[PDB]
Amino acid sequence: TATCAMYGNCGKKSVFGNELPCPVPRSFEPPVLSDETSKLLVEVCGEEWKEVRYACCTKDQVVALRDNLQKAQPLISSCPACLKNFNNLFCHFTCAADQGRFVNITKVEKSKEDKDIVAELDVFMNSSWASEFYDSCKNIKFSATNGYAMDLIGGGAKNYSQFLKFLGDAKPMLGGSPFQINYKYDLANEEKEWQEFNDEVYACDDAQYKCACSDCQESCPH
Ligand SMILES: *[C@@H]1O[C@H](CO)[C@@H](O[C@@H]2O[C@H](CO)[C@@H](O[C@@H]3O[C@H](CO[C@H]4O[C@H](CO[C@H]5O[C@H](CO)[C@@H](O)[C@H](O)[C@@H]5O)[C@@H](O)[C@H](O[C@H]5O[C@H](CO)[C@@H](O)[C@H](O)[C@@H]5O)[C@@H]4O)[C@@H](O)[C@H](O[C@H]4O[C@H](CO)[C@@H](O)[C@H](O)[C@@H]4O[C@H]4O[C@H](CO)[C@@H](O)[C@H](O)[C@@H]4O[C@H]4O[C@H](CO)[C@@H](O)[C@H](O)[C@@H]4O)[C@@H]3O)[C@H](O)[C@H]2NC(C)=O)[C@H](O)[C@H]1NC(C)=O
Ligand SMILES: *[C@@H]1O[C@H](CO)[C@@H](O[C@@H]2O[C@H](CO)[C@@H](O[C@@H]3O[C@H](CO[C@H]4O[C@H](CO[C@H]5O[C@H](CO)[C@@H](O)[C@H](O)[C@@H]5O)[C@@H](O)[C@H](O[C@H]5O[C@H](CO)[C@@H](O)[C@H](O)[C@@H]5O[C@H]5O[C@H](CO)[C@@H](O)[C@H](O)[C@@H]5O)[C@@H]4O)[C@@H](O)[C@H](O)[C@@H]3O)[C@H](O)[C@H]2NC(C)=O)[C@H](O)[C@H]1NC(C)=O
Ligand SMILES: *[C@@H]1O[C@H](CO)[C@@H](O[C@@H]2O[C@H](CO)[C@@H](O[C@@H]3O[C@H](CO[C@H]4O[C@H](CO)[C@@H](O)[C@H](O)[C@@H]4O)[C@@H](O)[C@H](O)[C@@H]3O)[C@H](O)[C@H]2NC(C)=O)[C@H](O)[C@H]1NC(C)=O
Ligand SMILES: CC(C)CCC[C@@H](C)[C@H]1CC[C@H]2[C@@H]3CC=C4C[C@@H](O)CC[C@]4(C)[C@H]3CC[C@]12C
Ligand SMILES: [Zn+2]
Ligand SMILES: [Zn+2]
Ligand SMILES: [Zn+2]
Ligand SMILES: [Zn+2]
Repeated sequence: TATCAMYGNCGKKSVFGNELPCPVPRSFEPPVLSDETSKLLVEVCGEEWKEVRYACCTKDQVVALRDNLQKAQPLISSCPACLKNFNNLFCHFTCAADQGRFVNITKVEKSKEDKDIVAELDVFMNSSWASEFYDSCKNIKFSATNGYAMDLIGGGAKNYSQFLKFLGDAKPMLGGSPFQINYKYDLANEEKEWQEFNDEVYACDDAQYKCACSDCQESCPH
């Protein structure tokens, strides 16, 4: 059914860190989602996951995904198109049934439980999707303190590659990624066993997820 790059967690790498995911082979098929995990996955990732029965994530992985998304949510919550694109990226990265085809584990280490945990991985990204994703978040204004939201979730990223690099770089102490995540844009077309991440993307002037003119340039009148 589903092909995963990782499933579950195999312990922590430090006494104060958090547990890290277990690399699984390509022939591994995850079990059916529990009722508890399925209901929680819908609350965190939206109604798109109601009919999903096989996912590449456990309940603990969804809870870790929820805790980290809720820390960055208030920074981009004013722009629904960015929030929708933002959550959609990390939800497929964690739970999509085709995770094993766009996530390539490249480096592992041993945990305190003496098991292999992810240390560094590659995510094959579709340039057009990452470009439109950055275009929907680059102009969000943090209210009151008159700043840019991209200065926090992106560290002041000037293009989409610097945006995903800020999101993927290992920042465990700063509430970021517990391990190194590299976004690759040069996946060869000859590689048929791999594929690039590509989903529906929403611009900040989209009708269903329109953002204010203060946060979206294309939503402003002329
Ligand atoms: C979004 O915006 C960002 C920001 O602008 C863009 O990111 C930049 O993208 C460009 C273009 O892709 C990259 O340029 C290449 O740089 C490498 C070396 O990178 C070093 O220098 C960068 C400059 O540093 C400045 O800032 C840093 C802080 O970042 C600061 O510390 C420093 O003081 C300075 O002020 C560094 O940023 C870079 O950091 C590394 O680590 C980063 C963190 O992980 C990483 O993100 C970076 O990507 C980088 O890896 C690093 O210190 C150059 O080698 C390369 O030039 C080669 O390629 C071109 C094109 O073919 C060619 O013209 C050159 O000749 C050169 O090719 C020679 O060198 C190759 C490497 O040795 C070798 O393989 C070749 O064979 C060739 O060697 C032959 O010729 C030479 C003579 O040229 C000869 O001596 C040899 O013997 C041999 O015969 C590029 O210039 C930037 O690195 C990158 N920066 C960052 C921060 O990402 C991004 O592209 C934008 N994206 C979009 C979608 O728009
Ligand atoms: C998804 O992620 C995967 C990683 O999890 C990616 O897999 C990696 O893919 C790359 C290419 O895309 C592979 O690189 C090739 O590796 C070949 C094997 O290298 C071995 O032999 C080299 C030459 O030796 C020849 O002769 C001897 C004796 O007859 C034979 O036994 C050999 O088979 C070969 O015919 C040798 O140079 C190499 O040693 C190190 O140096 C190379 C080049 O710099 C590096 O590839 C690497 O650093 C090698 O280190 C390896 O061994 C050391 C200890 O020796 C360990 O750290 C570790 O085990 C490391 O693997 C090595 O002995 C080579 O012939 C080719 O020229 C390419 O270099 C990677 O091997 C492969 N990693 C794997 C399978 O684990 C995958 O690409 C990625 N997918 C996508 C789509 O991105
Ligand atoms: C990265 O993301 C890109 C953006 O989503 C992907 O680009 C898409 O790629 C698909 C497949 O190649 C394209 O769909 C094709 O469109 C052409 C266009 O033909 C037009 O004219 C014919 C003739 O009448 C008509 O029948 C078509 O409907 C079109 O009107 C078609 O010929 C194909 O049959 C097919 O429908 C998308 O158009 C394209 N979207 C873009 C560029 O925005 C890209 O594939 C992704 N790459 C990777 C590696 O994942
Ligand atoms: C720099 C700060 C703002 C980070 C912004 C992006 C946040 C929301 C992203 C970046 C990398 C992401 C993590 C990458 C990998 C995993 C492992 C998985 O098993 C559970 C989700 C979890 C733990 C993700 C949670 C969300 C996360 C932390
Ligand atoms: Zn149905
Ligand atoms: Zn989706
Ligand atoms: Zn591409
Ligand atoms: Zn690296």
